[PDB]
Amino acid sequence: MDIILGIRVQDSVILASSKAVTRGISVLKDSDDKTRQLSPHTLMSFAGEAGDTVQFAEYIQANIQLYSIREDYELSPQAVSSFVRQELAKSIRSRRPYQVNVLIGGYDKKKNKPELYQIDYLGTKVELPYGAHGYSGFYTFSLLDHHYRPDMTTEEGLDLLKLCVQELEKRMPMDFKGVIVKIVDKDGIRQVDDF
Amino acid sequence: RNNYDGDTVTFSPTGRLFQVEYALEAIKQGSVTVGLRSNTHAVLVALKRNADELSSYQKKIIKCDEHMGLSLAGLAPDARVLSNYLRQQCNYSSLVFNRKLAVERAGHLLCDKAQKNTQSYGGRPYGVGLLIIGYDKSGAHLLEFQPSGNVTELYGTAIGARSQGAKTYLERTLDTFIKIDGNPDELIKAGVEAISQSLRDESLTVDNLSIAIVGKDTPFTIYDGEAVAKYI
Amino acid sequence: SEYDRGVSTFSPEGRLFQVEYSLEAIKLGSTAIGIATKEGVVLGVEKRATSPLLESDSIEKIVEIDRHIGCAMSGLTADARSMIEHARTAAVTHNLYYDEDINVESLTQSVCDLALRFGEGASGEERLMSRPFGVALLIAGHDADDGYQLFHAEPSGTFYRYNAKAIGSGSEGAQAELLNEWHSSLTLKEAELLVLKILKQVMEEKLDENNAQLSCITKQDGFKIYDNEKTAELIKELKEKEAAE
Amino acid sequence: RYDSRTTIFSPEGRLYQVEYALESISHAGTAIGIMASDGIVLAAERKVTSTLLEQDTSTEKLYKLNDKIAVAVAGLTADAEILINTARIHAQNYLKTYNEDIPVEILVRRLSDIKQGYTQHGGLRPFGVSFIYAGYDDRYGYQLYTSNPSGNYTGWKAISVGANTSAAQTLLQMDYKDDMKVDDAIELALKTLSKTTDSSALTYDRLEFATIRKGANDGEVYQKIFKPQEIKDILVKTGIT
Amino acid sequence: QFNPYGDNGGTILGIAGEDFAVLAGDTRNITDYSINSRYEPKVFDCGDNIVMSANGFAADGDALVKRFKNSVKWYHFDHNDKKLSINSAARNIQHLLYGKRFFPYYVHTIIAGLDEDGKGAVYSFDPVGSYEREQCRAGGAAASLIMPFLDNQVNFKNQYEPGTNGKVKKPLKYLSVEEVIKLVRDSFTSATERHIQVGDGLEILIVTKDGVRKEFYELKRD
Amino acid sequence: SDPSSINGGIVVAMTGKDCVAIACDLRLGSQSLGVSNKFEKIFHYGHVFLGITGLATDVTTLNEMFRYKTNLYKLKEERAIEPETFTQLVSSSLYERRFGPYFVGPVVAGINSKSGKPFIAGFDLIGCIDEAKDFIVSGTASDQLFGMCESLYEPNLEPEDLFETISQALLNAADRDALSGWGAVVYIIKKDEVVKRYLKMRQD
Amino acid sequence: TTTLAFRFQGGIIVAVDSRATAGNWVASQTVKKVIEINPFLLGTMAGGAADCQFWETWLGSQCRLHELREKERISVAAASKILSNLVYQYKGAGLSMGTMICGYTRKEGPTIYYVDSDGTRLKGDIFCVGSGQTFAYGVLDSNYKWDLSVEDALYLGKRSILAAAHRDAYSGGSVNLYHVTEDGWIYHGNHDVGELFWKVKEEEGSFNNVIG
Repeated sequence: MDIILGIRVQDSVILASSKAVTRGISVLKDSDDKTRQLSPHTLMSFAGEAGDTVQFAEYIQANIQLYSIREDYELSPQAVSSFVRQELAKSIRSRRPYQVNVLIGGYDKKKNKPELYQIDYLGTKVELPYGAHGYSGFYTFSLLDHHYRPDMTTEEGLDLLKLCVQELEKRMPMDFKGVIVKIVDKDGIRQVDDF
Repeated sequence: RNNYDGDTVTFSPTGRLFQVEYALEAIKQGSVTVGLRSNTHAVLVALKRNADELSSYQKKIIKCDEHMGLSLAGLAPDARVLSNYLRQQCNYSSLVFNRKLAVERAGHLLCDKAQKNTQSYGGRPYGVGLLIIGYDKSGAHLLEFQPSGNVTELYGTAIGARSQGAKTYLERTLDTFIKIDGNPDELIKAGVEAISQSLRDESLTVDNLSIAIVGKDTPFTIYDGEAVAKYI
Repeated sequence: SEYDRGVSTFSPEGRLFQVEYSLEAIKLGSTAIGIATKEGVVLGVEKRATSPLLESDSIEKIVEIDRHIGCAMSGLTADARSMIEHARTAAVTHNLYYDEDINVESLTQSVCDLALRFGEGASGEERLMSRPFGVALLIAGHDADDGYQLFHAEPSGTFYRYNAKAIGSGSEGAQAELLNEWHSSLTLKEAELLVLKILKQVMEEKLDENNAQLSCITKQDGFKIYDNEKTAELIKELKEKEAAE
Repeated sequence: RYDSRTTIFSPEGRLYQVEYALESISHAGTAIGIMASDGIVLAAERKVTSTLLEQDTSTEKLYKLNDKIAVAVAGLTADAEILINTARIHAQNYLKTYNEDIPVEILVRRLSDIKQGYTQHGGLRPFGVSFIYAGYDDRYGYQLYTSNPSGNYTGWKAISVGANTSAAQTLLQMDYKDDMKVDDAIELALKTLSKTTDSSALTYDRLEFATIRKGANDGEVYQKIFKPQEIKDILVKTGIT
Repeated sequence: QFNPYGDNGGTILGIAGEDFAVLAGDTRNITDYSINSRYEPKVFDCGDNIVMSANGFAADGDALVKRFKNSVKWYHFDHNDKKLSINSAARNIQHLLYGKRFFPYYVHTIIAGLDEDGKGAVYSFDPVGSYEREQCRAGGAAASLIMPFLDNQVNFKNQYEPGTNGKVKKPLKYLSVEEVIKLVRDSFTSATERHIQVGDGLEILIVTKDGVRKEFYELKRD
Repeated sequence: SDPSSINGGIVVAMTGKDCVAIACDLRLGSQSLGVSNKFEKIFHYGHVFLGITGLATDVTTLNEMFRYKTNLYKLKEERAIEPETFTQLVSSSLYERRFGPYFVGPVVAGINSKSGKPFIAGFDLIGCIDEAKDFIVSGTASDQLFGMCESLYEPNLEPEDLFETISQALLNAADRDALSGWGAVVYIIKKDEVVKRYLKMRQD
Repeated sequence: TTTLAFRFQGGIIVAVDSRATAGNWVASQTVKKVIEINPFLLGTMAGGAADCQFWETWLGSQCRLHELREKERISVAAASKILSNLVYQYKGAGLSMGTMICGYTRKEGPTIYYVDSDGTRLKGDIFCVGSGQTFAYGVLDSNYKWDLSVEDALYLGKRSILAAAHRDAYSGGSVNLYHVTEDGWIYHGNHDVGELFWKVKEEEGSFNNVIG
């Protein structure tokens, strides 16, 4: 329960996140927002431990917004991804944890390349253009990379992602109630419907 | 010199401080109260002040406990910090030891608290006198607390403006009120006579009288209006 | 000398001169009048205008401290900001603890307890606020156990209850006039036109509503701050009444 | 007088204390940073000298705070040491936190808040120091600023502080060529340094110099404090030696 | 190791009258299968129409009772001799208990007493905070016993009227001081015979608008 | 066992004769899941190379940590940090936390410039001086490597000889370990020249 | 406990039980399980009895303090989010929270937020919270209509309490109805589950296990 997906195409980063949230044996709603925009061109999808996702998401969103606003020009996806990772790395050595895994998919304007990073719940920043966490990455490390053509476009990546989702429902006893797919590009961030 | 008119941490050539001396001044500009006591009762009679005739007059009696109470003459700001402190101690004695705090014992705690501010260079030193009554195991007692911290057990005393005539009422009639016991009525009347003389170029009115009484048979009660137009 | 420098130095009166000076701050401030009746308490204020650009109807000088408590003020707004934020917390905290209205008298005690801080520390009072408060408030409300009560919270001493009290620049002439014109036979409506009658006399400007603001404490109504139209109407009734007599 | 604590104000609505820190600069050495599109030069002048003074194997008014940003000093040197160490610590926090080098605008901005903080809070001195910041960030390229002893910053393409700022400034803005070059920065600086200084023959053991370049050994920035014999080469071109 | 918590038993019963209020309790205190006391009740006088019994553990109660009493005193001081009414007293108590949801207590407090409406009210508490307004609440060990009986005869609930065969219910009937007294006498007696933590005596304080009255009824020593 | 055992990964450094090699695998895994096939475990502050094994967080976090301290050292003294002096530092810094100790097994290697002598040193959770002039191996396949490196080591070797020895070592030992492998990279510090030679090996 | 709530066009219907259970005994059969936060906001009491009561009135202190400070009516969103911050601090202290903050304002439409003690703020339209929240969902989801009348919306929440009460082991008592309009909660009276069950059995033709 709780999956986050990521693909880097050669002009966009496409993050997907489940609409489902389960506390107890109860699905609380079939529409739940589980992805937040850190700034208007960098998006964090997030999943992880019970109610830590909510506290941590708003905490991280607020800091990136402060630094974007402070500098008076939005920070690179490279600056953003170390910072989030470093909060987590302090927390597991502190007396209170947060164990929230996240993906940063930004469009870097600084050097003009899309950038997908994989940030662990542990608090490990590594760059990967097919990253994924929890139980998703057990199925989509292999699915993305089998079909993966070394150059990619927004069109190509979306059909391959939809397919990925279609496997997950089938081989997990889970329900994600579809996934919302928000596309990160040089024109900002937008919602586009998918399976 | 009067280089000492600023320092409260530095002795004046007389061996005093001027600050402690000025604090006695504050009492003089302060509002009159007359104390007196007997073995089985103690009474505080105090003058309420007003600035005009649309004022509904200043409380000069603060109930500290249901068996102890105080009155003031001098700085009302300083009177507040010490009233807070004083209730905190009487409640402490009823909490831990199921005990009434003796009049005399309370007074020794207040003493350290005056002289702390004398020792320090921080916050105001005190400038109000408190006339304290209580009734404990050792019957009614009357202390005169000074802003120095000197606590003096008397049969009658007075502080505030024009308080030298209250001492003259009390000296003459010192023995009259030792002999009266068990009559709250008599002891109340004696303070009222007392504070007419104290005052000059004033007269008493009904709502200028606030009489506070505790004894061995009388609970701590404050009389106002029709309960003090019987002794004017 | 060494008397006006220091909060721990008394003078030959046995007083601080820190405390003295803060009275004169209130007299600097604009005129504010409160008049108690048994129908509700009426809180009127003065504002000033020296510019046609000054919006004086878009900032406050009568403020709500609870849901039946209002206050008028005079003096610096800096000293007032600390005082009213404080006084907001006291009423709010009361509803938490008991689930009952705050009484009028006890709200007064709390405001004068802040007032006490003039320095840095003391035994039995930590002081963190390092000057005199150059603001007073008229504190008006309703408890049920008395009635309507009107108090003056003094920054320099303890609190004095009044039945009608004026503060500010024009406080002096207002006080004489209230003795000869406050009475227990005077209804809610009369209370409004009384405040405006005194208000103009010590104003150095014409009686108009862009320099005025009335309010009432009616428990039935909750604390109501008035509209501009109601006040404008009443300036007109005041002048027609006095035109004829 | 107003002199007792910094918690007071003079009738100009400033403080006399700020004026006293100002004056501290104009009894120290002279300092000049000239920016060009092709590199920024930092230069300082020594305010003590002897022949039994070690100054040929050392510098004292030139510190690199990270390998992309350098500073020059004018003011008392006793004041300087504390705040250099703090700027450098702030840089390595930036490096640790964000995985990249600090912008010029922040690093200076922080330092400026800290100076003002000692004015703002307590009876503690203002620190009478003017630092010339010459930096690189890949957001506004080369950036030249200086920091006031009052604690504010203003951007630049050339600036002089130190002793005889006014005299120096008129001379710098006269000979400023609009594209500019790092080689012309280096050339201009020696000429301007000479006339303010009270020696008629400026010399390399009397010189501190650093030139910053990314225009040769591109794709990376290399900052070089010059060695004494190199300083001698550039002096020979300006015809001083 | 240590555990700081334990029991001492007792059983209490508050009922709100229409012009009266009662609060009652057994004189037995216990530790394991001994009897600590045969003549100590836990209904205590606090004044201003407040009788309070914190029945559970004796240690938890004996602390709260004093601290509450002290809070009543600081009402008079701050608020210049105004009554802290019974309803308002209830929010206070809840907040003290919440004070010690960080060191937890093990008492069912009931206060009982007279309102400003001339009609009684029973407010009954959780040992960690919250309260609700009740008509009948039994607290204490033998709480389970005393409630099926209280519902039947003080709210007339799970009862019906003949001749309609449960298609009319038995309505509320005006409760009287004599009616609850008799009820209280047999309720605590039934308790004696079928529970073993209640025994020896009965101490009932009665709250009216004309003072506090004591009425004592002895119980069996079984 | 420890967290260092769950994540794994190997860094092995070795000495020849006026040279060092320090090499690593490209596997980062977080338990059973393989995470990156390309995360290099070699980092450097001047000429001193720091490998890091253990849990994935402490690989990134300690790197930031030791960077911070070598940068203040470099600027103030105007020289490069030395491997002889960095060994002192690693052991105290990790020891600072003992009640929250970092779960890693570093390897330090570099060549001193104040004599040209080759230095390698080994550490554990809170680090100790472990001196070698032979090899220091670390990780979840360290017990395999300790013997593999001893077996192939012949004392006193060329810069070109040392490549061969560390490559054959890594090649089989990483492969025959669960939690290790998935590519490798070899840094041969010849003296002050560093050549980087990627090992073609299978994906583990 | 079964508490439930759902938005409709004409406002929000909040239907609750009254049954309090402690052990296999019944603690009370009268306890209002709606805390009235202020005259526009209702919260609910499920989870810990103590927690929900104190923090929601405390919540009421923040609501009152906000109106006094800025003289603007609080947002539904402002209150929930603040209870999200507050419960997280006291996380790890045995705290509980199972409250739905509901209100309908002129600047936000009807809105309901779920707050959980784990720091969770969850957006929805239909929520149910308690032990017996599950039973509350089954009936209510399937007969849910946004376009629905007040008299009928009321009927729907009532019936959600009646079926949930019946088949759960910790619920019943009485059915307390509150409808939040733009002018706040309006009480709609107290309906005992006991009698009520029988009239509804006939009307619908449901609950086919008992004949009285």
